[PDB]
Amino acid sequence: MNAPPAFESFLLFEGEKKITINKDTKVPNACLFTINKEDHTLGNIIKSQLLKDPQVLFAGYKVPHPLEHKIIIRVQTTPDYSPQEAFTNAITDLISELSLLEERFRVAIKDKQEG
Amino acid sequence: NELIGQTVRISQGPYKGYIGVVKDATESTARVELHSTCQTISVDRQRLTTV
Amino acid sequence: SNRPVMGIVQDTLTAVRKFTKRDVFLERGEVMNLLMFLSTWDGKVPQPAILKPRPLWTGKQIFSLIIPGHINCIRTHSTHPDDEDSGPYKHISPGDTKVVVENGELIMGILCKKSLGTSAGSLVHISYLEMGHDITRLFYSNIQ
Amino acid sequence: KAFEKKFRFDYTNERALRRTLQEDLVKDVLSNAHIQNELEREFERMREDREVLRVIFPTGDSKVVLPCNLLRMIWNAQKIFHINPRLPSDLHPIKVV
Amino acid sequence: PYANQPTVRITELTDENVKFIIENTDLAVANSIRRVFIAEVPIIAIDWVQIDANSSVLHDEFIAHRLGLIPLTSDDIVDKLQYSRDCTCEEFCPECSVEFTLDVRCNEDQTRHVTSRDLISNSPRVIPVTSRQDDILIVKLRKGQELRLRAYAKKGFGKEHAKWNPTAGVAFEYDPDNALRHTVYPKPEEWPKSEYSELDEDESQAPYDPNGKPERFYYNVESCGSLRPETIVLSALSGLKKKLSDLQTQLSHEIQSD
Amino acid sequence: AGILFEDIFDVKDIDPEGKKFDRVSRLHCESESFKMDLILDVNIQIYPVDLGDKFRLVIASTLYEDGTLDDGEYNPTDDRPSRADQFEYVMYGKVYRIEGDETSTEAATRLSAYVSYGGLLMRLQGDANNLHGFEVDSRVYLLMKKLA
Amino acid sequence: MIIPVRCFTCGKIVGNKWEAYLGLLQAEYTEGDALDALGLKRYCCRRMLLAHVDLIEKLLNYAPLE
Ligand SMILES: [Zn+2]
Ligand SMILES: [Zn+2]
Repeated sequence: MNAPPAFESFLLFEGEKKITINKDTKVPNACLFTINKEDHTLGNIIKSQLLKDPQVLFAGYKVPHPLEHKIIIRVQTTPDYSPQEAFTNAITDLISELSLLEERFRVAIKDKQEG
Repeated sequence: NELIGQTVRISQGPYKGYIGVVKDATESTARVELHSTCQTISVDRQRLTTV
Repeated sequence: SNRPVMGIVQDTLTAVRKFTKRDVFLERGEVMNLLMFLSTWDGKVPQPAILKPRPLWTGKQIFSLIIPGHINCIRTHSTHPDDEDSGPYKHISPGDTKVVVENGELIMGILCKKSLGTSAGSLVHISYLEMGHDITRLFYSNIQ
Repeated sequence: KAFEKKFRFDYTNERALRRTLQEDLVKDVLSNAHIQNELEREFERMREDREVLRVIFPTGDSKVVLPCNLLRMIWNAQKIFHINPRLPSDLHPIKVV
Repeated sequence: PYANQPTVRITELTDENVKFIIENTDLAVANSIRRVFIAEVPIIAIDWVQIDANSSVLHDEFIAHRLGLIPLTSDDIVDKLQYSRDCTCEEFCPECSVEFTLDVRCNEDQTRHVTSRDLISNSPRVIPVTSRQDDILIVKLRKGQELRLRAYAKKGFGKEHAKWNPTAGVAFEYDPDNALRHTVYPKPEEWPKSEYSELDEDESQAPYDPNGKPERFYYNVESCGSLRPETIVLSALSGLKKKLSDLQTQLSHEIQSD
Repeated sequence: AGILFEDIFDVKDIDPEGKKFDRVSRLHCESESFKMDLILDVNIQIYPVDLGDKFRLVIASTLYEDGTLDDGEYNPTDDRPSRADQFEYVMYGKVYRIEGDETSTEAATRLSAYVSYGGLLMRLQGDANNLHGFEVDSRVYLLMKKLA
Repeated sequence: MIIPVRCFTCGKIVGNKWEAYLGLLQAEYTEGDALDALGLKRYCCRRMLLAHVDLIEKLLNYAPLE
């Protein structure tokens, strides 16, 4: 009766914005990346790849409510670096890692299929 | 308003392929009870196909 | 009965007893994930209780961040020995069974129903009387 | 005996007052007779308060229900103003009275 | 500049599962790969049933629900197939759906088993997996009962409905010897050793490694039949990379539009 | 340069009252030089301590050789040369009470300093001339290294 | 009423294994050995066949309406 459709887990409705940056003024050099229609799948990898960055002083994600489909990532950096740049670098490193993983997986499949 | 009571098919949007009978209609919005699920949704009339 | 009607209950109570034991050590990512859920957090990561060999935070530091204002409260854990307060280790508790919240910081002690429950003089009661209903509402939510 | 040891302000052991009070206050307390009469009257008033308590609570049960938690408020004052309890105090006893 | 360099070993590659080990990656990457196996690998499944006749003992939603759970061979078709919400056709076209029909009547005096063999597709490569073993029983028909229906199978992924889950069981494991004390056994000798334990029978746990983090991850990705298990893994890596790429494009727009 | 107390302790007792936490063990130690007494909760999972082990205990008000005070905020990126580089186990805590044997008349001869390192409590009791740098609610740094 | 298509927990296909399971049971297999011969290793899929009640056989005992 009040069941949400199964596609609001992942589909942006018209006018919803995929990611918004909010520079919180509570502490210097921090941002709040509010990502819509995402879950722990991207929040956790982005958070951990941000934690590999030595110029990132804080990195954490949260789902404010599991019945809503929204990820809040909070990144704080050293002052000679910006949270937006940290987020972009984290996504590039995740993409390069997954590309390498896919290519090595194809190589391993081709090796085992032949023998 | 001839749309009310007619079996209708949603042709655009996330509900594409859902069938139902219109309950109440405006010039731009209809209340279509879905045949597939147990809901009466609101859908823009550009995304509806009568049959 | 001049006490709170509502306190920390069930899972949060069991896990705040587990969380505030003396040997609960949180790593950097775990602390940042827990600080994501602190609504009253000022954005400053506290200095870890252990810095070397690896930086580790205790559960008492994160709960000290949860504890609002500068609450001053003293309780005892449920398993506090009767002969400890008369012993030599009155203020250096071997079992972590004496709770001391000082300047809104959990100095020592394992929290339980005696400290975070609906008893009179408990931590949520002292928080209400000293800080007001809004701060204590945020305290309840942050604990949970 | 314990009531007098704990609540009656001694003003005759000056070398003990020099640990609790600063030099100006201890010179005032050892000299000014008005201060000493007022401190004695404070102790006398606590002694009739004690007898009144003995009448009100005849079973000797000290747990009462009262508005302001005075001990916690004193602790709050100690933490707010960073009161070192190893130093002599600048608080005159007559200011307390 | 801080990307991992993860290596892969396949240890078992059957037609029904792939068992592999990933070294030198983070736990969050490994878990997101395991989550995309279950939730974000798109396969083809029936999501639109018209029932022209149903004289069986099971009602129409029961039949339709069972038809959605029949796995269809999604290899090499689901990649070039469109999501029907993205396709510009009015109802259903061969660019976004595969049409299935079933027409069974039981006139024989014994019970007719309507299996997934009776599901007939118009596409010659999106068929029931069991039709390509024994077949998946949809309904049993008595004499005179019939089931005639038309079904469309669209593309979707398991985050929407579990009938688009391509996997049977995604076994996942890291640190089998508990050298990181991520789980604390009250009595470590009561616990059976893993498939991947390197300890001899005398020792119950590895010694605690204080400098260690999870680095080696063991997977066993069983496939329900729609995709080959290596196609499940490769499609998951491609889908995770695509989710990150789409997020990075949206983030680039939001950064340059500040 | 901010060093409140420095000594060499050797462990005389590990958990006299029993092992009460799995990952924290209480050491009872005595000092060879100043004849101090030490009770200390130590994370023995990351820093194991044996009975009879000898360590050099340092209690500092700051981690910098400049003596410059910190803010109590975690700064993992501070490349300033730290006193923590010469020690194997550094904790950070707040001294919460200073007991003493003073009376109403006579000053204190034995002082006890109680410090809480995030809940891992330390009591350092000895001569009052050795615990002058300890005043309540001051953040101190415990630093120790095992000697050979 | 009828055998589920998928295991509820994991999603392994068990809807093609019911008649094979009954054929193995008629062939004097123990139930655990029949479940082992069908390839049901996880105990979540084994309780799908082990605990199934084939009620559709009872509902086919009634003559159809048409
Ligand atoms: Zn189409
Ligand atoms: Zn199963």
